[PDB]
Amino acid sequence: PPLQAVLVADSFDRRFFPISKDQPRVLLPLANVALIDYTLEFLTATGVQETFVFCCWKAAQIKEHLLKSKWCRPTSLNVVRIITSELYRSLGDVLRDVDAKALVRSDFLLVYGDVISNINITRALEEHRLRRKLEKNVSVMTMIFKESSPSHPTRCHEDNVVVAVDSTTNRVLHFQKTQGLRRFAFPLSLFQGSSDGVEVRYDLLDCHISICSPQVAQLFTDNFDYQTRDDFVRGLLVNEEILGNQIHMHVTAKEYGARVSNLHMYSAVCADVIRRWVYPLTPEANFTDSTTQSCTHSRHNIYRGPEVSLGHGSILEENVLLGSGTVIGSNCFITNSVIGPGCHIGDNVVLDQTYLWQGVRVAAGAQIHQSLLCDNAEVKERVTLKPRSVLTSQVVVGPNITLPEGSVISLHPPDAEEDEDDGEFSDIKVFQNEVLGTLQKGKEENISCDNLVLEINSLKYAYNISLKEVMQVLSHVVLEFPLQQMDSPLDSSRYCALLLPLLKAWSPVFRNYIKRAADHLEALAAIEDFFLEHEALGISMAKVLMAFYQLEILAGETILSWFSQRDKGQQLRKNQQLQRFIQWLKEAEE
Amino acid sequence: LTTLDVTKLTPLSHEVISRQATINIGTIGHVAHGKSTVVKAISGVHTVRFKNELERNITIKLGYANAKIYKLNFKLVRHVSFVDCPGHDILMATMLNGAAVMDAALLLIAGNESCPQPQTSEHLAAIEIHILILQNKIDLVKESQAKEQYEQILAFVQGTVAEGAPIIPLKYNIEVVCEYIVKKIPVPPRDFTSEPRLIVIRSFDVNKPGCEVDDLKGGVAGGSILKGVLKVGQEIEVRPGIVSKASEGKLMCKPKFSKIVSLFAEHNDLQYAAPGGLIGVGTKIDPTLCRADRMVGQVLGAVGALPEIFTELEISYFLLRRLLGVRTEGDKKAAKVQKLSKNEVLMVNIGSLSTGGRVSAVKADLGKIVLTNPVCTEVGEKIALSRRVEKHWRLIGWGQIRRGVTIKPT
Repeated sequence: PPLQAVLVADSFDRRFFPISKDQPRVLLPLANVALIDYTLEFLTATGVQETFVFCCWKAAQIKEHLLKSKWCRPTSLNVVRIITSELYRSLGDVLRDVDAKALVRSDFLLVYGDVISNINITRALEEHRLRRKLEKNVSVMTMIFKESSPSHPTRCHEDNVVVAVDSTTNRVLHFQKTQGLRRFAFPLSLFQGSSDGVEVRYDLLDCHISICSPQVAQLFTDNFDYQTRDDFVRGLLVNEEILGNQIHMHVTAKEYGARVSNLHMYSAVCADVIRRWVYPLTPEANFTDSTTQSCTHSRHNIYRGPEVSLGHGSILEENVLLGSGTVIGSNCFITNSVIGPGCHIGDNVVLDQTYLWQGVRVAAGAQIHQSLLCDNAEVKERVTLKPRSVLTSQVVVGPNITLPEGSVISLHPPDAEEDEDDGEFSDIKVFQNEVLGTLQKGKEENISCDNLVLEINSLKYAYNISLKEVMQVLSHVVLEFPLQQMDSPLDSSRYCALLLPLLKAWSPVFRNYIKRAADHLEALAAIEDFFLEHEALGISMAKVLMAFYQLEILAGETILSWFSQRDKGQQLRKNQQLQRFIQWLKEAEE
Repeated sequence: LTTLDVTKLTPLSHEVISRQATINIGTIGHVAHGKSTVVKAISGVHTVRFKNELERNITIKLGYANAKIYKLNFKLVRHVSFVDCPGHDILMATMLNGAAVMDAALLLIAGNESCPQPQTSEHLAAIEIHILILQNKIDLVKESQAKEQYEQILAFVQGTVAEGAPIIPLKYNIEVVCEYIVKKIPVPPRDFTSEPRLIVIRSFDVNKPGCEVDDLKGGVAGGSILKGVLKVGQEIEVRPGIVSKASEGKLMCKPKFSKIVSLFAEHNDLQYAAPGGLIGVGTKIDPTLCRADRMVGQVLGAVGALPEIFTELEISYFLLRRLLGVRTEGDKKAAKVQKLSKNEVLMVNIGSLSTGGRVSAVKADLGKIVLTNPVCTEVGEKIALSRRVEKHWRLIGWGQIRRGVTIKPT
């Protein structure tokens, strides 16, 4: 069987800003070579036969970058399939377009477009194939990790991954990240599901070369909520009672594999490529066929291109790469840095862990430490730079202007920190509260009567209260809403004005709640208790009695039975306003 | 054996000449994988077996089980297709999305306790709609079942305050429940004169591995008929069709027309096919175009259905405040449906078509959801909107489709 692979050449995280606003993050040079060429060289060193490159943002630039490469030649053993569409914006969307196109056949590879690796995974591929052959397509994904230390500068705190796997058959049981977590919690069902062996691993750097079955594309077409890889694994590990699909794991201890996510991963992977940690993928080896990147390797990992014309007094002590045509002046001191092709360096300059790309121009007396200089840049004289300073796409830094530690300059104002120029200067209680909140939401959002009645029925089914108790709670909420409409007026006019439109709008829910004569008597008793609790607006207590007979809430016979039934409530109902309302109801009835 | 034929002009829902699929009956209760055993005890364990494959969408698809309820060498008049869905929220979203769905709701309640699963089932039955309460906790004590029947009678009093007037408290109780369902549930009115619309729910492949070159059957799809009558030999009309994005832009949906070669149900069905059951149609389609659950979500029309393939649908955003009857003892902001945020996935269940879509834009009563796959139901149908709360797709709201971006390639 052939070995297929998919390559997500568009990282959908907004991390390389505003670096990815000009050229994408898969076209940035580590050491004069884009990460697309590194990942494709890793794929041909693996032994794949056909790839599927997926790129959405600036995909024409990626296409014109990789068509002139070694992998688009007809003599290449590993062909590529450029697929261009601006519709997808997620890795799950990429995999569901793979499922809709039906490109892969069996056991295809999954890789991002910014993964630097040299691992031969034929052993892991045969392990995944035998695990699929014995257990009858139960194993679906084989994640790959590298043995690393938690204190290593490669893995940062934003991308640290802690897993909990099995010891004898290396299947993954738990998988999470440490993004702002001082204490980690692991589930308890992993021990009951596997009583043979379990091990928690924090020494695993993620390389995102997780080979997998074509069933992950089916699972991505089923679950549309799975956006990327990690939430897909976190949802597959918790949904084990249905569609089990155990994920296995492979570890690498003698080969290198990582990716980039920010400036820290970029700096660490660049320092590892310069220090030959990803051998055979080496800058002087020239794995891609290009005359502008041919190099030679001296001692102390010094990489020298053609036509440098090095000056007197310049010191290159450790981990220095020089591009083709890079002009270097006198009395320089370069260490742990990569320089692009066609650059111009001044005099009495220091370069400490910097990353200079093609076309830059550094004047004399400049102090640059741990920075990143992008294409066609210009740097004037008498300037001191601090660590973690980024300048993208021809940013000129004026003389006698030092930058702070956190400082990113570009041509876009709101994405970067600034823009530069030739000058750098510019029980029943909870149910009652839920019913009151539902009534407040229906009054604020102007909900209909049917949805309000459905929400009231859902709250009555959830609280499991009786019908008369739910009617009394609804009457208490309707009496408390007009009592909460006024803060401390202590008057009947504002309470009547708040209770008239509330009873006029919510008349259908009050008719659906209070329907029988016993429900009408319970509503009359709740109205009497609310008038006893709100006696300061008691002059409106008859005004509600003329309202419930007007909106067909309380009938005239029920009102007569409530007035005839007697105490404090009988003395409150024997007022002049209640007697006048009863006389008006008897005159209007007949 | 049956004695059906291809000579029919205007059939009825209670016609005894077909005896394959007369009426449908929904089942939503507090089963927790207990309703399949009740459907096997009522109809049959290995009765529904036509074409099996790998379970792709278990919680999203609903299974239909036919039952020929006979009476008196017995005589069969009408058959009931019990629709069992994994999770009551999917069945509720399928029922509250139009008409002619879940005509006879069966409330499979438990006589053990009064937990919140029966309250959520009663809320789903109230949001869907003829109820049919049935206690499954057999083999109990006399006074214990009497107290459980008193608690179920209080729950049924609250039900009768909403919609609650069935009465039913191992084979004899199942036969009594079948007789009560045959005597109580009336025949629902179905439109047979309209065009046949077969919404696919589960597609299968009838071609075995290593088959002959001449004996090759492809495109044995299966779904549910909304309205009309489907006969063998009629040219079907796949409304979604093949959706291809090979033009480097908007995907074109080419409708693939295939003549219906046979209508193969769970039993030996005839040429004519009516609604209210798991209708399986084997047409003259390719095996690659109709793979295992690949042609799902496609409206297999018959006379050129008006519903076009919509990519972005602007509907009326109307979400509920809390969950329908789902509230535990804690309830620490669990039953609280949030607002429609930007770039959020939602499972719009337009009838039987459950398609995922991202919330591209929302203005205060109008949400424009961009669907992943092309859907073709109607221009103003009642579309639901669900959201996965905790590893389970639960309904969050409903709405009406106000506008849509249609596309029809050829």
